[PDB]
Amino acid sequence: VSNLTVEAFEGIGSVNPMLFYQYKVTGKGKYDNVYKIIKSARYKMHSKNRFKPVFIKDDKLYTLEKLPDIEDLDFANINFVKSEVLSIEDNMSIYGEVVEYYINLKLKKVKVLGKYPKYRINYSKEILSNTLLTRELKDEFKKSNKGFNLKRKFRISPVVNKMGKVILYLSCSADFSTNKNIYEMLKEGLEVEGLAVKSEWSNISGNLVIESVLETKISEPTSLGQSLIDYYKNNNQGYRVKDFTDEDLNANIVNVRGNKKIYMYIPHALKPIITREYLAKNDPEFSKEIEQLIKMNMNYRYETLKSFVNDIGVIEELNNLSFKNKYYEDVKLLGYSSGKIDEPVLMGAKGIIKNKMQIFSNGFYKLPEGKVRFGVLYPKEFDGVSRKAIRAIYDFSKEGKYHGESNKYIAEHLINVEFNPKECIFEGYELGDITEYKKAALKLNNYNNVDFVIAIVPNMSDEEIENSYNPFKKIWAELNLPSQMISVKTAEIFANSRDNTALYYLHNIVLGILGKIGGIPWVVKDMKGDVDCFVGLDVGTREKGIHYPACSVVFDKYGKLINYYKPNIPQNGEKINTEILQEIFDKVLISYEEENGAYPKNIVIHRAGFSREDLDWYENYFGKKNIKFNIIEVKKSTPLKIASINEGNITNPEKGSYILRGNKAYMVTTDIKENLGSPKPLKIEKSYGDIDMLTALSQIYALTQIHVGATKSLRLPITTGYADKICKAIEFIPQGRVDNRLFFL
DNA sequence: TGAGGTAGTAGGTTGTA
DNA sequence: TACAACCTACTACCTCAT
Ligand SMILES: [Mn+2]
Repeated sequence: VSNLTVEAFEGIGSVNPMLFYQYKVTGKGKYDNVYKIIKSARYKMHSKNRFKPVFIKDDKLYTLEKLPDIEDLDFANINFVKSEVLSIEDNMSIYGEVVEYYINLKLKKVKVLGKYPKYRINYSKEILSNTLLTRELKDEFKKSNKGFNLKRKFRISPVVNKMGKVILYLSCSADFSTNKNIYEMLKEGLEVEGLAVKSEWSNISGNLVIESVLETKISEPTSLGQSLIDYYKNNNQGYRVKDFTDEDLNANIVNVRGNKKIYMYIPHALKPIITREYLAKNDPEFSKEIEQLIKMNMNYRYETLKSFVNDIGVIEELNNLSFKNKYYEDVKLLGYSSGKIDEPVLMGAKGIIKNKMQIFSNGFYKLPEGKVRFGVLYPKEFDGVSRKAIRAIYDFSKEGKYHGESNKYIAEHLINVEFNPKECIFEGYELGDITEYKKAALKLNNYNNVDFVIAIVPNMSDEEIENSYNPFKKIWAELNLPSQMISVKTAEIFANSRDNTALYYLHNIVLGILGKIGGIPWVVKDMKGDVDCFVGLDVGTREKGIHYPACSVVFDKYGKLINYYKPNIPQNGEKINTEILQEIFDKVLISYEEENGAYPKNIVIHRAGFSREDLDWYENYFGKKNIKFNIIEVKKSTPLKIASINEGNITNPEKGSYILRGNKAYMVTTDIKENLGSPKPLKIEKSYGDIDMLTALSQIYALTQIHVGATKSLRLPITTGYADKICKAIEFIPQGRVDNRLFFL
């Protein structure tokens, strides 16, 4: 079979315990403690003397070689204390920082094509290689004709163990930069407005974006208080203001919004964050070229890391520190335990389905009792194309026929819909202001003959006249009428095309079409392990000071959605209170008693982004009600990636394979073939439980495979994934009361 | 938004070592 | 205390075959 590994290179040799220098910082300046400026004074001292290292442990600063004791620094003066050999087995993070520093210092001295150093390094974990590595193993600069440049931000993070071995964890991440500035684009007259720009001089954190431009030169005193070049002289930045010439004295001021105030900077400073928005809108053939190189299978970034640690080579400063260029054989050598989870059995109306497409051909497992009466919004210029699209979706859902022709791959009466084209409601709406969208949605929903909305919206692209998607979704979720929507690209795909590449669109339309009205398309025949329900939670933190409240959901040992419940009382901060948990678990016991007449004997509580506190509430609250319970936290977005070795030639891993260490389980849930990227796996953590992670991850993978609004599987499990969707869609959900119909799908 | 995945890029907290 | 993981938002392609 195909085993799995992880982006790790074992350092050949051993890190020996070396002679360091204990430094202490004296509280000279206005700062009371030396803790909050130990990073600041750290990189100041590092900037002092030929870029020599300095490391941070809570009170003792370590340097490897004897720096001369300087006290000329204005806020802080430091003091040498003693010099001794520090033990590696007590100092893990310190010698890890030593190894990352020395591989930085060895990669600085490497040049490619003679003049050009390969890696621009600021002595951190981010090693930006100026020179790419391509598909055909050519380490070549790839620049655009328009000034764009791809680079690949290596992320080292080596850790050392108690014996002395250092393991270099890596992460390829192709980043985006340009040699141009916004002044150079002003020289060819490119429009600077609408540009997410990044100050490489001021390292403030904020979405800096261009405000405007008037005609004042930079050699004139402005609203900052003076001529800004004098403040560049004032900010200990003479080496960057000494350079620019008399034509650059004719630079025109371009101001920038750093999300709290205006900033008046020179345009020779500011460089645009050239996102894929920018690469597409300004040179799209460059984007079509580079998606072979930023969407990247395991073979390609393994080739890159092979080149990377081939370029590191060996370091004699750490006693023959060399790195292997091959991955591991298995993660058992690293500490985890691999394995593959078998696929879940899925059933529909007449029992088992072979694959996730057969449910249209045989029938759905859980239909809601009643009839689903459609109603369609569409653009007024796009009448007949929408007519053919709605005729296609209704013929598919009711009559089992596709563009009139009946076909054996689709069962009849798949959803009990009631849609008569001579009798039902069509409302053409013109693409205009958003209040026209509001009056169109209420002019549909005033008539109580509709149970489901199919709006035809414009595409997610197409900046001119914009989406009617989000105000429609807000109104149809607030009016308690679920809606599945169509971008008009898909409408002419239904009308004009004559092949199955509108039928696949139609498959995901029908799965969403039954998910929105509370039906469940398929379930498991059995969820592994003794279990009666699932509980998924999440909290959201989009910006600073914003804590989205909790959202709960319940499933069963079939995994059908019984209920998703929003708690009523608002929380306090990131970590939630106890009354929210009280009402959530009282209501989840009420809902499971409502749907099965008994209490749960097992409960697997899935969880997104909580800490291990509040667990005593779970302990006493389920000791009073004496159900054995399980709490498993699902970690959504990890920088950790996953590989798969086929006889030394390594590629993407198949879906359903996990790697596990105790309570730490990484698992890839999705299948991605090559030239499309590499699958970004999950991370699974158990805070309290009596179950092994085998049946836990089997539940995890089965609830990846029961996404109820698409033919292909979701990456997240649908407990924490659907709770995460509701925590995204916090204003779509009705507040405080129970519901079955999935709005977000 | 068909629909999910990848990827980027910006931006914040705070948990476990 | 730090700080590496964790979150979050938005686009761009790309393929879906029973
Ligand atoms: Mn949808």
